[PDB]
Amino acid sequence: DPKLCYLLDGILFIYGVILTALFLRVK
Amino acid sequence: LLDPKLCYLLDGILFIYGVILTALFLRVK
Amino acid sequence: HTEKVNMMSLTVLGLRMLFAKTVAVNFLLTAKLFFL
Amino acid sequence: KDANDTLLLQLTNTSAYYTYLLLLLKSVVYFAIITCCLLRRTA
Amino acid sequence: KGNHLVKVYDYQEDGSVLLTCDAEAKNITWFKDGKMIGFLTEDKKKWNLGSNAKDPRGMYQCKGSQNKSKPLQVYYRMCQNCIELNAATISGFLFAEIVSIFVLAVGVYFIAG
Amino acid sequence: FKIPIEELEDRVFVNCNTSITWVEGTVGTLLSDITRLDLGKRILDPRGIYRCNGTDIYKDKESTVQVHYRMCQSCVELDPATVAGIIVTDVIATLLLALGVFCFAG
Amino acid sequence: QTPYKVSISGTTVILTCPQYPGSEILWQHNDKNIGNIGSDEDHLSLKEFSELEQSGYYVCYPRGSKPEDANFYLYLRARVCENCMEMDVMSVATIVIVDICITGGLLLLVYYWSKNRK
Amino acid sequence: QTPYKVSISGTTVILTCPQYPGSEILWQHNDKNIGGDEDDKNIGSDEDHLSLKEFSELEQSGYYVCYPRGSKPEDANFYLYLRARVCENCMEMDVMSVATIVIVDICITGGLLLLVYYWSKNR
Ligand SMILES: CC(C)CCC[C@@H](C)[C@H]1CC[C@H]2[C@@H]3CC=C4C[C@@H](O)CC[C@]4(C)[C@H]3CC[C@]12C
Repeated sequence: DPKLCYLLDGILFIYGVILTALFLRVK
Repeated sequence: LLDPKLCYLLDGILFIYGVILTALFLRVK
Repeated sequence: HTEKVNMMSLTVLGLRMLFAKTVAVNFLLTAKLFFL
Repeated sequence: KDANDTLLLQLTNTSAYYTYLLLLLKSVVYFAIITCCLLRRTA
Repeated sequence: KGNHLVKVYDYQEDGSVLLTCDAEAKNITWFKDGKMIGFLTEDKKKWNLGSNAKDPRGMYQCKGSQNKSKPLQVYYRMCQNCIELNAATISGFLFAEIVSIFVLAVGVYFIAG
Repeated sequence: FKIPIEELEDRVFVNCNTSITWVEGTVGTLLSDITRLDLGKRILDPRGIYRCNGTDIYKDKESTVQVHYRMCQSCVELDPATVAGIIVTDVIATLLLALGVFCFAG
Repeated sequence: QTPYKVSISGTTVILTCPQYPGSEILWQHNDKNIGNIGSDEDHLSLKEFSELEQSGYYVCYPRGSKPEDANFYLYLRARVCENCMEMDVMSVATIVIVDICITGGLLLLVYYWSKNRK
Repeated sequence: QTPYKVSISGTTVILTCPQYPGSEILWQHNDKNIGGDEDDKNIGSDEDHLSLKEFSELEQSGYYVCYPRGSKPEDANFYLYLRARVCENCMEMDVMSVATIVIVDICITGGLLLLVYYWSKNR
């Protein structure tokens, strides 16, 4: 059942993309 | 076979980064 | 019947590891152009 | 029965191998796009 | 043996495929589809092909004191490259494809200005 | 003095007559009979050294049985062309990352 | 020296006799007349193939000859796969080439649309 | 007391009798004389060793013995029973070894980035 291990990689790969960008609006 | 649940190694080892950037964003705002 | 699946599952980890390294440089290089 | 064992595993491993190779090719095309703008603008 | 005198010994513990020539003669000579692939000595009356995962194919023959023997066609199909199209993997393929192109499009939007 | 290892369907067994003098290796599981010893499944690769002594056929003759199994189960083959590609590309990608960091700092 | 042509798709395996044919061409699998299972014309069809009990030697004896006056025997070993396809060099190349073009064209569309609007 | 020494690499198996090293040793396998026959160099006698090229599991696997020549042959009391699967470029791997390489890979990358980061600050 390693499709979940592929599923959550995607959902949290783009969560770092948005978070890192917001670091420079407020700095 | 070795073990199918070794793909969890790559996942959490970059999840450390996601937690850290949540702290630094909350620290400044 | 075989164990040659093990090397294939080991090579998949290498491809996933390289993807993160390529994601970093693309994000990094776009910032320099924007923060000129 | 023992039909599940390793045969079910190798079908998904092949799928991911060619899926993740395609995403790696998409990064090279962006790198060529960005490296031209950087070279021209910075001379 | 009625002039069908080359056999295959399969189902080995390992993946090798071995061929046997059914005769009795010194200086055993082995063909492969109308051409030679090498000489042979005695006491070792088997010719080695390789693992079944490389699925060897072709026509083979064995020589002897008598005339030309009859060929045998070997056809192996061990997948080792199978991909499932069960409407669930193609769903995961399209989802990962559309998301990646959408993300790159946002970046090019900012690059212009 | 051959001591005939009886290999079961998926198991390893040792057959003798006189009581074993344990030396080292896999302890194993004893069955209902003395000197008839189970060494576990073939997949685990049992190893070790076990001793014995004479029988009715042969009297007072020491022996030594060393068991060595190498049925690789988590077995991994190697492709030199594949491992070369991963290392070569990893070296290139590290230099690009270092070049990008230098652009900001310098 | 015409070989047998084998067409496998899913779990149905079809192999072709053409070389001998013209009267009835019989078949013999492990010294038993085959007679689910397909026949007719110069080919044979196996509907729901199973690896372990269906494999071995085949021959195509035309009308009355004992199945020994042939020119060669066929040995096959194939494992089936349901809703399943295999990747060769041609298939891996076409998906790669198409993928590069479709993203490149779309990505360069945004650059000019962004530049035109701005 | 001294156990047999066995080394496998690729399709090679090497054994050396540990019983008594003060004299040359002749080897018999399953009640058959081998080694020193000066033919079929796949197996070859060595001063204190024996090499088996192209190891085959089905044959070539049983009770191996060692004994010094001059002593009467089967007085030796050291019999080794081994059964091995040998394949080319095969290896044994586990969960710990793969994780060690993963962590080492980030260490060399992470160190290099921080080095150039601080080194470029000299100006
Ligand atoms: C390869 C992928 C990650 C590239 C495209 C992803 C998009 C969503 C990301 C990746 C790079 C990101 C940029 C990186 C840094 C900055 C600094 C900020 O002050 C301006 C916006 C900008 C320029 C970000 C906007 C969002 C951005 C363009």
